[PDB]
Amino acid sequence: PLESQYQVGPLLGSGGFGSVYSGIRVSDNLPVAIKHVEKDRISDWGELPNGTRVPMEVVLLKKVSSGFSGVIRLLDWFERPDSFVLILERPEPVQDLFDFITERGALQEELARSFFWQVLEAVRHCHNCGVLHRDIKDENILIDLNRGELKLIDFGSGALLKDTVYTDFDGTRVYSPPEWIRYHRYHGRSAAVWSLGILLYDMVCGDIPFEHDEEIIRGQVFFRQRVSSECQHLIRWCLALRPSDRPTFEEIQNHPWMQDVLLPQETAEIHLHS
Ligand SMILES: C[C@@H]1C[C@H](N)C[C@H](c2ccncc2NC(=O)c2ccc(F)c(-c3c(F)cccc3F)n2)C1
Repeated sequence: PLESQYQVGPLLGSGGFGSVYSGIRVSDNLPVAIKHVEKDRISDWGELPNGTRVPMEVVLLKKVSSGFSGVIRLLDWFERPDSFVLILERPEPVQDLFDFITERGALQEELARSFFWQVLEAVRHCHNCGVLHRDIKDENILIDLNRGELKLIDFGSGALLKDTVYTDFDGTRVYSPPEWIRYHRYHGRSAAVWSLGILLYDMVCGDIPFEHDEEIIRGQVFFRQRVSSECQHLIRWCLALRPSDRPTFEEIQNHPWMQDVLLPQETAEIHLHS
Protein backbone atom coordinates (compact mmCIF):
# COMPACT_ATOMS: atom_id res chain seq x y z
CA PRO A 1 0.00 0.00 0.00
CA LEU A 2 0.88 3.69 -0.56
CA GLU A 3 -0.65 5.63 2.40
CA SER A 4 0.85 3.06 4.88
CA GLN A 5 4.41 3.73 3.51
CA TYR A 6 4.01 7.57 3.41
CA GLN A 7 2.79 10.11 5.97
CA VAL A 8 1.02 12.89 4.00
CA GLY A 9 1.81 16.47 4.95
CA PRO A 10 0.36 19.72 3.61
CA LEU A 11 -0.60 20.51 0.00
CA LEU A 12 2.37 22.39 -1.60
CA GLY A 13 0.48 23.43 -4.73
CA SER A 14 -1.80 22.34 -7.56
CA GLY A 15 -2.44 23.31 -11.19
CA GLY A 16 -2.44 21.84 -14.70
CA PHE A 17 0.20 19.35 -13.48
CA GLY A 18 -2.09 17.86 -10.76
CA SER A 19 -1.67 18.11 -6.95
CA VAL A 20 1.63 18.02 -5.07
CA TYR A 21 1.92 17.31 -1.30
CA SER A 22 4.79 17.37 1.17
CA GLY A 23 5.40 13.94 2.63
CA ILE A 24 7.60 11.67 4.76
CA ARG A 25 8.53 8.01 4.07
CA VAL A 26 7.32 6.22 7.30
CA SER A 27 10.28 3.72 7.51
CA ASP A 28 13.32 6.12 7.49
CA ASN A 29 11.55 9.58 7.82
CA LEU A 30 13.00 10.59 4.37
CA PRO A 31 11.44 13.85 3.04
CA VAL A 32 9.33 13.23 -0.10
CA ALA A 33 7.03 15.07 -2.54
CA ILE A 34 3.79 13.28 -3.42
CA LYS A 35 2.35 14.10 -6.85
CA HIS A 36 -1.22 13.05 -7.79
CA VAL A 37 -2.39 13.19 -11.40
CA GLU A 38 -5.88 12.16 -12.66
CA LYS A 39 -5.95 9.64 -15.57
CA ASP A 40 -8.39 11.89 -17.55
CA ARG A 41 -5.84 14.79 -17.39
CA ILE A 42 -3.08 12.64 -19.03
CA SER A 43 -2.93 12.89 -22.88
CA ASP A 44 0.64 11.45 -23.40
CA TRP A 45 1.06 7.85 -22.25
CA GLY A 46 4.16 5.65 -22.30
CA GLU A 47 5.14 2.00 -22.07
CA LEU A 48 7.23 0.55 -19.22
CA PRO A 49 10.04 -1.91 -20.31
CA ASN A 50 7.71 -4.86 -19.43
CA GLY A 51 4.74 -3.30 -21.34
CA THR A 52 2.71 -1.46 -18.64
CA ARG A 53 0.52 1.60 -19.56
CA VAL A 54 1.85 4.54 -17.51
CA PRO A 55 1.99 8.42 -17.86
CA MET A 56 4.97 9.60 -20.06
CA GLU A 57 6.28 11.37 -16.95
CA VAL A 58 7.00 7.98 -15.25
CA VAL A 59 8.82 6.68 -18.43
CA LEU A 60 10.95 9.87 -18.64
CA LEU A 61 11.85 10.05 -14.92
CA LYS A 62 12.91 6.36 -15.02
CA LYS A 63 15.15 7.07 -18.08
CA VAL A 64 16.97 9.96 -16.26
CA SER A 65 17.39 8.13 -12.86
CA SER A 66 21.10 7.99 -11.77
CA GLY A 67 23.59 9.31 -9.14
CA PHE A 68 23.50 12.76 -10.86
CA SER A 69 21.53 15.20 -8.69
CA GLY A 70 20.53 17.75 -11.41
CA VAL A 71 17.22 15.94 -12.05
CA ILE A 72 14.59 15.21 -9.33
CA ARG A 73 14.63 11.46 -8.56
CA LEU A 74 11.46 9.33 -8.89
CA LEU A 75 11.54 7.11 -5.76
CA ASP A 76 8.30 5.16 -6.39
CA TRP A 77 4.99 5.31 -8.24
CA PHE A 78 1.48 3.83 -7.78
CA GLU A 79 -1.59 3.28 -9.94
CA ARG A 80 -5.04 4.03 -8.46
CA PRO A 81 -8.46 3.52 -10.22
CA ASP A 82 -8.68 7.10 -11.62
CA SER A 83 -5.17 8.44 -10.89
CA PHE A 84 -1.39 7.94 -10.68
CA VAL A 85 0.69 8.82 -7.66
CA LEU A 86 4.42 9.69 -7.93
CA ILE A 87 6.86 9.78 -5.02
CA LEU A 88 9.71 12.19 -5.58
CA GLU A 89 12.82 13.12 -3.62
CA ARG A 90 12.38 16.32 -1.57
CA PRO A 91 15.41 18.48 -0.57
CA GLU A 92 14.95 20.37 2.72
CA PRO A 93 15.13 23.43 2.79
CA VAL A 94 14.04 23.99 -0.83
CA GLN A 95 12.65 26.86 -2.94
CA ASP A 96 11.62 26.93 -6.62
CA LEU A 97 13.48 29.43 -8.84
CA PHE A 98 10.29 31.45 -9.56
CA ASP A 99 9.86 32.19 -5.76
CA PHE A 100 13.58 32.88 -5.39
CA ILE A 101 13.48 35.46 -8.24
CA THR A 102 10.19 37.00 -6.95
CA GLU A 103 11.90 37.46 -3.47
CA ARG A 104 15.37 38.65 -4.66
CA GLY A 105 14.52 40.45 -7.92
CA ALA A 106 17.06 40.25 -10.82
CA LEU A 107 20.04 38.01 -9.95
CA GLN A 108 23.69 39.10 -9.80
CA GLU A 109 25.43 37.75 -12.94
CA GLU A 110 27.79 35.51 -10.85
CA LEU A 111 24.68 33.81 -9.33
CA ALA A 112 22.82 33.60 -12.69
CA ARG A 113 25.96 31.96 -14.22
CA SER A 114 26.11 29.25 -11.50
CA PHE A 115 22.36 28.57 -11.75
CA PHE A 116 22.30 28.56 -15.62
CA TRP A 117 25.38 26.29 -15.82
CA GLN A 118 23.68 23.72 -13.50
CA VAL A 119 20.47 23.77 -15.53
CA LEU A 120 22.52 23.27 -18.74
CA GLU A 121 24.26 20.25 -17.08
CA ALA A 122 20.79 18.87 -16.10
CA VAL A 123 19.26 19.42 -19.60
CA ARG A 124 22.35 17.81 -21.26
CA HIS A 125 21.82 14.76 -18.94
CA CYS A 126 18.15 14.52 -20.02
CA HIS A 127 19.09 14.79 -23.72
CA ASN A 128 21.90 12.22 -23.30
CA CYS A 129 19.26 9.86 -21.75
CA GLY A 130 16.84 10.40 -24.71
CA VAL A 131 14.51 12.70 -22.70
CA LEU A 132 13.15 16.10 -23.83
CA HIS A 133 11.69 18.17 -20.92
CA ARG A 134 9.58 20.69 -23.01
CA ASP A 135 8.78 22.90 -19.98
CA ILE A 136 12.10 24.39 -18.83
CA LYS A 137 11.23 27.52 -16.76
CA ASP A 138 11.84 29.07 -13.31
CA GLU A 139 8.72 27.29 -11.82
CA ASN A 140 10.25 23.88 -12.84
CA ILE A 141 13.66 24.46 -11.28
CA LEU A 142 14.23 23.74 -7.56
CA ILE A 143 17.02 25.10 -5.43
CA ASP A 144 18.52 22.85 -2.71
CA LEU A 145 19.30 25.95 -0.58
CA ASN A 146 21.90 24.20 1.69
CA ARG A 147 23.98 22.72 -1.15
CA GLY A 148 23.44 25.44 -3.81
CA GLU A 149 22.31 22.61 -6.16
CA LEU A 150 19.53 23.05 -8.73
CA LYS A 151 17.09 20.29 -9.75
CA LEU A 152 14.82 19.99 -12.79
CA ILE A 153 11.21 18.99 -11.99
CA ASP A 154 7.91 18.30 -13.83
CA PHE A 155 8.41 15.97 -16.78
CA GLY A 156 4.61 15.90 -17.33
CA SER A 157 4.84 17.81 -20.68
CA GLY A 158 8.00 15.95 -21.81
CA ALA A 159 8.56 13.42 -24.60
CA LEU A 160 11.15 10.98 -25.84
CA LEU A 161 13.85 12.96 -27.64
CA LYS A 162 13.70 12.45 -31.47
CA ASP A 163 15.43 14.08 -34.53
CA THR A 164 12.15 14.60 -36.45
CA VAL A 165 9.60 17.46 -36.03
CA TYR A 166 7.26 17.82 -32.99
CA THR A 167 3.72 19.01 -33.84
CA ASP A 168 2.33 18.68 -30.30
CA PHE A 169 3.10 20.99 -27.34
CA ASP A 170 1.62 21.36 -23.82
CA GLY A 171 4.47 23.30 -22.13
CA THR A 172 4.46 27.05 -21.24
CA ARG A 173 3.52 29.35 -24.19
CA VAL A 174 5.72 32.38 -23.13
CA TYR A 175 8.81 29.99 -23.14
CA SER A 176 7.77 28.38 -26.50
CA PRO A 177 9.66 29.29 -29.68
CA PRO A 178 8.45 31.41 -32.64
CA GLU A 179 8.36 28.29 -34.93
CA TRP A 180 5.77 26.77 -32.49
CA ILE A 181 3.67 29.99 -32.36
CA ARG A 182 3.81 30.45 -36.19
CA TYR A 183 3.74 26.87 -37.58
CA HIS A 184 2.92 24.47 -34.72
CA ARG A 185 6.31 22.82 -35.54
CA TYR A 186 9.65 22.64 -33.70
CA HIS A 187 12.70 20.43 -33.23
CA GLY A 188 13.68 19.27 -29.71
CA ARG A 189 17.16 20.73 -29.10
CA SER A 190 16.60 24.15 -30.75
CA ALA A 191 13.24 24.61 -28.93
CA ALA A 192 15.00 23.70 -25.60
CA VAL A 193 17.77 26.31 -26.35
CA TRP A 194 15.07 28.99 -26.99
CA SER A 195 13.46 28.24 -23.55
CA LEU A 196 16.97 28.48 -22.03
CA GLY A 197 17.36 32.00 -23.51
CA ILE A 198 13.98 32.95 -21.93
CA LEU A 199 15.16 31.49 -18.58
CA LEU A 200 18.56 33.28 -18.68
CA TYR A 201 16.87 36.63 -19.47
CA ASP A 202 14.44 35.86 -16.55
CA MET A 203 17.36 35.35 -14.14
CA VAL A 204 19.28 38.54 -15.01
CA CYS A 205 16.22 40.83 -15.56
CA GLY A 206 13.80 39.42 -12.92
CA ASP A 207 11.03 38.85 -15.52
CA ILE A 208 10.43 37.14 -18.88
CA PRO A 209 11.24 39.16 -22.09
CA PHE A 210 8.01 38.35 -24.01
CA GLU A 211 4.36 38.22 -22.96
CA HIS A 212 2.48 38.22 -26.29
CA ASP A 213 2.63 36.00 -29.42
CA GLU A 214 3.60 39.07 -31.54
CA GLU A 215 6.63 39.79 -29.29
CA ILE A 216 7.85 36.11 -29.45
CA ILE A 217 7.55 36.18 -33.31
CA ARG A 218 9.36 39.54 -33.57
CA GLY A 219 12.07 38.25 -31.13
CA GLN A 220 13.39 41.75 -30.40
CA VAL A 221 15.05 41.61 -26.96
CA PHE A 222 14.84 44.78 -24.75
CA PHE A 223 16.96 44.78 -21.57
CA ARG A 224 15.03 46.31 -18.63
CA GLN A 225 18.02 45.95 -16.22
CA ARG A 226 21.78 46.54 -16.55
CA VAL A 227 23.16 43.34 -18.15
CA SER A 228 26.76 42.81 -19.42
CA SER A 229 27.40 42.82 -23.19
CA GLU A 230 28.58 39.15 -23.06
CA CYS A 231 25.42 38.03 -21.19
CA GLN A 232 23.18 40.04 -23.61
CA HIS A 233 24.99 38.32 -26.56
CA LEU A 234 24.39 34.79 -25.18
CA ILE A 235 20.71 35.59 -24.51
CA ARG A 236 20.18 37.03 -28.03
CA TRP A 237 21.97 33.95 -29.52
CA CYS A 238 19.70 31.45 -27.63
CA LEU A 239 16.76 33.63 -28.85
CA ALA A 240 17.77 33.61 -32.55
CA LEU A 241 14.61 33.60 -34.75
CA ARG A 242 15.95 30.85 -37.03
CA PRO A 243 16.25 27.57 -35.03
CA SER A 244 19.50 26.59 -36.84
CA ASP A 245 21.06 29.94 -35.74
CA ARG A 246 20.72 28.96 -32.01
CA PRO A 247 23.85 27.70 -30.19
CA THR A 248 24.25 23.99 -29.34
CA PHE A 249 24.72 23.08 -25.62
CA GLU A 250 28.47 22.92 -26.28
CA GLU A 251 28.52 26.47 -27.76
CA ILE A 252 26.52 27.81 -24.75
CA GLN A 253 28.90 26.24 -22.20
CA ASN A 254 32.00 27.47 -24.20
CA HIS A 255 30.53 31.03 -24.41
CA PRO A 256 32.83 33.65 -22.70
CA TRP A 257 29.98 34.65 -20.29
CA MET A 258 29.89 31.00 -18.98
CA GLN A 259 33.57 30.73 -17.96
CA ASP A 260 34.85 30.43 -14.31
CA VAL A 261 31.52 29.15 -12.87
CA LEU A 262 31.25 28.95 -9.05
CA LEU A 263 30.93 25.45 -7.54
CA PRO A 264 27.43 24.74 -6.04
CA GLN A 265 28.75 24.88 -2.40
CA GLU A 266 30.60 28.21 -3.10
CA THR A 267 27.29 29.51 -4.63
CA ALA A 268 25.43 28.55 -1.43
CA GLU A 269 28.22 30.13 0.75
CA ILE A 270 28.26 33.52 -1.11
CA HIS A 271 24.62 33.86 -2.25
CA LEU A 272 22.32 31.55 -0.29
CA HIS A 273 23.61 30.97 3.30
CA SER A 274 24.29 34.75 3.74
C1 LIG B 1 4.24 23.08 -5.39
C2 LIG B 1 5.29 22.96 -6.48
C3 LIG B 1 5.55 24.30 -7.16
C4 LIG B 1 6.58 24.21 -8.30
N1 LIG B 1 6.75 25.51 -8.95
C5 LIG B 1 6.08 23.17 -9.30
C6 LIG B 1 5.95 21.81 -8.61
C7 LIG B 1 5.68 20.65 -9.56
C8 LIG B 1 4.95 20.82 -10.72
C9 LIG B 1 4.67 19.73 -11.53
N2 LIG B 1 5.06 18.49 -11.25
C10 LIG B 1 5.78 18.32 -10.14
C11 LIG B 1 6.12 19.35 -9.26
N3 LIG B 1 6.85 19.10 -8.07
C12 LIG B 1 7.81 18.17 -7.84
O1 LIG B 1 8.10 17.25 -8.61
C13 LIG B 1 8.57 18.38 -6.57
C14 LIG B 1 9.57 17.49 -6.19
C15 LIG B 1 10.37 17.81 -5.11
C16 LIG B 1 10.14 18.99 -4.44
F1 LIG B 1 10.93 19.33 -3.40
C17 LIG B 1 9.10 19.83 -4.85
C18 LIG B 1 8.79 21.12 -4.17
C19 LIG B 1 8.66 22.32 -4.86
F2 LIG B 1 8.72 22.27 -6.21
C20 LIG B 1 8.45 23.54 -4.25
C21 LIG B 1 8.35 23.57 -2.87
C22 LIG B 1 8.45 22.41 -2.13
C23 LIG B 1 8.67 21.23 -2.79
F3 LIG B 1 8.76 20.09 -2.06
N4 LIG B 1 8.32 19.52 -5.90
C24 LIG B 1 4.88 21.91 -7.52
